[PDB]
Amino acid sequence: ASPDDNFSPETLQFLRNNTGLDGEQWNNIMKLINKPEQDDLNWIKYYGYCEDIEDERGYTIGLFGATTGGSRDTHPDGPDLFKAYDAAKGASNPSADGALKRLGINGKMKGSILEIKDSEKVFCGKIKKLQNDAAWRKAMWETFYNVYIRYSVEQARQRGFTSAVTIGSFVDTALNQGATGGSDTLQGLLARSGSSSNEKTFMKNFHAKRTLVVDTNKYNKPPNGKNRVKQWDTLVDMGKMNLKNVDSEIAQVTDWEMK
Repeated sequence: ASPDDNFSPETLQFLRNNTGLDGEQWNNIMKLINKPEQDDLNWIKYYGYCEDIEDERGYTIGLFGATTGGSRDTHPDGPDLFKAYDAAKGASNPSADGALKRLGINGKMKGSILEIKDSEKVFCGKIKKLQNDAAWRKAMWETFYNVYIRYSVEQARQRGFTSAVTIGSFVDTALNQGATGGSDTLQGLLARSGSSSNEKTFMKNFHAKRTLVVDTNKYNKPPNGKNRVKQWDTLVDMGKMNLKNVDSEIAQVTDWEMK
């Protein structure tokens, strides 16, 4: 195992200081999130994930579904990811354009979208190469943090909850259904989850409310949604809230067929 190698030295310091969780805990969280997202526990392979999913959002890249932008995604997070990479590489005036230049990618920021001129073969080929680039891993995590993790950690701390299971479950919810906005988002679900000060009770309630909307086709293909939340709820029932020394348990709860 040795979860630490799945990150980078600087990334672990960042995650520990801002989320209070360590390498093993984040590694376990990622296994649980990657199962319903890519049906693959080997999540580090997705640092270099790049693909045009023909959904009019440009290219989908990385671990958390960031896109480069398209007619149907005019507020993508991809530009932020690239700017973060430029920053991680030391740019004093970091920018998505600076990042593309460093990478030798023929593309530019057009408005709030990234306009890529290279073919998918060329573009994604370059992204694939970044899988073990420490700066790319750092940029990936910083962006994942700004888009979904920060808010999830804030919601947990507001309620006096700091467990790995709670944070991981909130993050899975935000990533899959959105952080804020409608009743189906992390924000919306929390508003309907009660006010129990007992972490286990609260999470059992939260998971029950999430199960009602998780299988709506737009979020997951049934019964994948029900199964993804079941993973977290099971850990709560087993009392494995700290997500440390749970390799066999994780192997057991992710043992389910997608679709």
